[PDB]
Amino acid sequence: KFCRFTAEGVQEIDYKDIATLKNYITESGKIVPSRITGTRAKYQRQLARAIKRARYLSLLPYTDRHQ
Amino acid sequence: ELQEKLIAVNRVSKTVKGGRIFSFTALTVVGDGNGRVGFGYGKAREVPAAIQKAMEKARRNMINVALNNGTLQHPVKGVHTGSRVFMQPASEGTGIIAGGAMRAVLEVAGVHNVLAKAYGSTNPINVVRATIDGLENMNSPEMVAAKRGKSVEEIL
Amino acid sequence: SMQDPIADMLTRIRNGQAANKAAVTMPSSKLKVAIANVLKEEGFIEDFKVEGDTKPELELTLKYFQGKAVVESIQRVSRPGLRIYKRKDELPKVMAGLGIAVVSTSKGVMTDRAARQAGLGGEIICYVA
Amino acid sequence: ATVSMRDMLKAGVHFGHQTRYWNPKMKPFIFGARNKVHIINLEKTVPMFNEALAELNKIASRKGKILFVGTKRAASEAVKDAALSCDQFFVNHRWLGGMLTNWKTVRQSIKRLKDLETQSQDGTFDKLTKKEALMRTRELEKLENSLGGIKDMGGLPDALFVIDADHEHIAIKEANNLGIPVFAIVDTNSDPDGVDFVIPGNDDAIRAVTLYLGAVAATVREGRSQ
Amino acid sequence: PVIKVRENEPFDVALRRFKRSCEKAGVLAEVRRREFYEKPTTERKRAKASAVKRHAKKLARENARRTRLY
Amino acid sequence: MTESFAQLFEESLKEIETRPGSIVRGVVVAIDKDVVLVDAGLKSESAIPAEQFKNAQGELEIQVGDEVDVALDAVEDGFGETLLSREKAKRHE
Amino acid sequence: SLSTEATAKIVSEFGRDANDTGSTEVQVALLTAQINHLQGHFAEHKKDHHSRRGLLRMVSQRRKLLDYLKRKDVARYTQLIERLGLRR
RNA sequence: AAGGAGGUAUUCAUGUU
RNA sequence: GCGGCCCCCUGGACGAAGACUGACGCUCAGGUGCGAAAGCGUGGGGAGCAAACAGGAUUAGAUACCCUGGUAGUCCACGCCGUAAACGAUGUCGACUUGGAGGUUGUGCCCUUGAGGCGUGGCUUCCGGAGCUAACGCGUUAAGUCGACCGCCUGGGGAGUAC
Ligand SMILES: [Mg+2]
Ligand SMILES: [Mg+2]
Ligand SMILES: [Mg+2]
Ligand SMILES: [Mg+2]
Ligand SMILES: [Mg+2]
Ligand SMILES: [Mg+2]
Ligand SMILES: [Mg+2]
Ligand SMILES: [Mg+2]
Ligand SMILES: [Mg+2]
Ligand SMILES: [Mg+2]
Ligand SMILES: [Mg+2]
Ligand SMILES: [Mg+2]
Repeated sequence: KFCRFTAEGVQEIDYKDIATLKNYITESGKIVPSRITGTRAKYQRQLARAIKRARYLSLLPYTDRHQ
Repeated sequence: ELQEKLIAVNRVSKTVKGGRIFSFTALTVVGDGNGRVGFGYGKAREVPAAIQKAMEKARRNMINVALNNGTLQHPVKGVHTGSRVFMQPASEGTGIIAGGAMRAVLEVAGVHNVLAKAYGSTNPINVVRATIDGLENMNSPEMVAAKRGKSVEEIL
Repeated sequence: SMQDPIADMLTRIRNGQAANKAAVTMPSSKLKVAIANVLKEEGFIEDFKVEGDTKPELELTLKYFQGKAVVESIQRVSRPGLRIYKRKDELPKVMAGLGIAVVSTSKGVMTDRAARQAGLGGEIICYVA
Repeated sequence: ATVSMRDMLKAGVHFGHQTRYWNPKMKPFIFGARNKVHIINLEKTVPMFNEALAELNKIASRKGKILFVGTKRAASEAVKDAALSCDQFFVNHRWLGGMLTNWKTVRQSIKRLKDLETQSQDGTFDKLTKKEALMRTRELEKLENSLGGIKDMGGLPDALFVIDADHEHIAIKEANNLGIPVFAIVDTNSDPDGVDFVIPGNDDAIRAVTLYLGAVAATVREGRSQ
Repeated sequence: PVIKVRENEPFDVALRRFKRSCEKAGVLAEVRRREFYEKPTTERKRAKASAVKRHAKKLARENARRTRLY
Repeated sequence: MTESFAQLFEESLKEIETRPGSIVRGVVVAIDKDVVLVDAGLKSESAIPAEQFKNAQGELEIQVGDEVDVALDAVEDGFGETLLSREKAKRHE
Repeated sequence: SLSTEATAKIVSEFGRDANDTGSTEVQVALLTAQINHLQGHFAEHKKDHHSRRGLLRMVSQRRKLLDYLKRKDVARYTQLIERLGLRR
């Protein structure tokens, strides 16, 4: 599966990059499991935080149906 | 020349679909009265068949004990499952002052003088195993000196 | 906390013999070296040495005769929680004399046999068989 | 007769199993690890092999029966050829639990095989129906695969040469029970406790087993020449 | 799971896509889990039991490849 | 004098290369119906399925002594048997 | 906790060079500063039992250090508990 | 709901979709 | 026991290299503090859920299970309470004794050739060897081998009850 953050040296995932985060949410808008994406556990936690911060700022939708 | 002794015969049961199947177990000890002793445990549907199986099994799987003039070399301790067994060399004339199973095994192994005392479960099967284990884990001055690289007089 | 370095040294010997190690090592002290010398002269260990200037390490090379370890049992007798002293008449006989009782007399640490001949009592460090 | 490091190394005796399967008791004979595979220290193999050869020679000179035990697919035919060509006995199919410790019952089966075999030569399997000539023939085939190498042994052997101490643990244990020394080629994943003459080395390559067997067969042959 | 009807796509084909989309979002499993309250102890017990048996079956399988059944 | 196993193995190791993914010369030791036993100088003689050699023409184009080339999978694989493969070497070149 | 600059000042005051951080006087002084600081926190946060457990460790450690110092050199101990304004 | 296949499961360009 | 995100105040753990103090340690009766849920007091708040309760069914009966409601309570603030299968049914501290597969969090090195290779720490799950275990098991995170100190046990019921 191979983590795409360990191989890029990324320190913090960043919630302002709405291209990487879109790859890590599903169509409904929920966060995809690390078991599927092959992300490491450390970057998974960072990634989940970034997605939640983006949702608050309405860069990402919470769900597919409130819009 | 091997003296033999049956210590215990005990009826067990299996409780098959039709009812209870009773069979017999025999505990025996054989020894040459000069430092070799073995025990045998045999099961069968009849008492003679059981004792026979036990005697044959006991004649095999015998071991050798380093006996000192009909007495022990030094105080020994034997332990098997829930049976502890203390044995001590005594002076000629005392006799074999031992318990129930220990009496048979010591008599047949050629110990004529000993002070023995069983601590713990006095189940004959485990008692026999513990006393034989104690007699086997007992060393003489010759082997102790050889192990330590000394002479017997050096060890005294 | 470590509160009985003598028992620790006996424990290392016991565990090393049970695990068939060639030699065991421990931090050194003069009491440990004295006990080690008695063991070596009684033939329970093959050799000992001390290496190190500021933090000496005492190394003992263990002995096996027929595959089996030479020291059959070794137990601390006097311990910090309960000290044992014996008068010259009351010295023990480990294994009817076939073992040694390391006794720390006023003339140094020696075996029970040596102290009994020298007419001394003292503290009983350990039993060795 | 005599082997050397180059011959052992050409046949692949130094190779062992992979590290995660080893036996800590087998550590002394381990040289190193290369690409997650243990390497067997031939400096230990050579003197041990020569010492085992000397003991095997002494037994052969005293007219001791040698039982060649090897049952893996990589050493079945190898062990059969070595024991035929050294005038000794072998087992190269599934070892029967109790071959040695239950020799009395196993011996009755030996007698059955001999009678069945002589009957086949005589022609007894003609009077009976065709089915009774295939059943008995099938019985003879099975008895040959199992006890065809020890039908003439006639007693408990004096030594076992087991190719795989791991695979043939039952045979080694019966030997230890009875009193029979064991000479065993022991890999890195095996237990050398029940073996009396350990010979570290790869036991899965056909080249290596042929190496060991040729040397052992020559030693026994020369010891019986005497 | 919001499925838009594609061009020329028959109804059966679109319906299969929609059913699989819902099964991928796991809606029905979620609803069945929220029908009734379960104590946190019950939830933890069930989670731990599934892990234990899943691990045991993986280990059992990975050892079944070792031996032959005939 | 003896070239101790250290130096001897130090030569051998660079003489036969054990990389999980490198093709090596392999001599067929035995032809069999559905399997082919090759030896590359390793822990064991691999049993390759024969259909990599009974070619698309249905011809067992090789026999004993043919220095074929095969892909090394593992010098030991679970059961002490080196794993080789011919169509892998085929596909690489 | 205690800032980098605050620790540096205290080490200079109570240690006999900038590199003397392990002295009993310096350790007691650092512990005392942090203990005094946390009083305001626990005045506003009476329900912070977890942080208060950390504080009790500090108080306990200061007593052990002062006991050692009193038994080891009484004059330094009197001088220290006078500067730091500590009873007993 | 029933069966089959693959795994302890994915790398499998993106794009298209 | 702790689960959205953000801020403020704050506790502990670990790693790297180095400097400093110089036995300052371990355990701990009594004592002190923390301590699920239910409950209690005072005042809030009350969507959902829900003892008690009310009704409807089921049943030979049904003071239950099932259904429709529904109060205290569950939430907050401040005080009580001090207890649980508060369990790893395994007291704390230290030392020693074969291995394997993982997780998680640091760090060093090598060619990072591209998620690689090679080491070294902390915590953690599962197998397991010797040894221990009535046995089950346990096993370097012991229930092996040892030492320090504290807590407890002495047939079952009466009874964790009476006074
Ligand atoms: Mg009793
Ligand atoms: Mg108390
Ligand atoms: Mg409450
Ligand atoms: Mg209230
Ligand atoms: Mg109220
Ligand atoms: Mg209701
Ligand atoms: Mg209680
Ligand atoms: Mg709990
Ligand atoms: Mg629990
Ligand atoms: Mg309790
Ligand atoms: Mg286990
Ligand atoms: Mg009461």
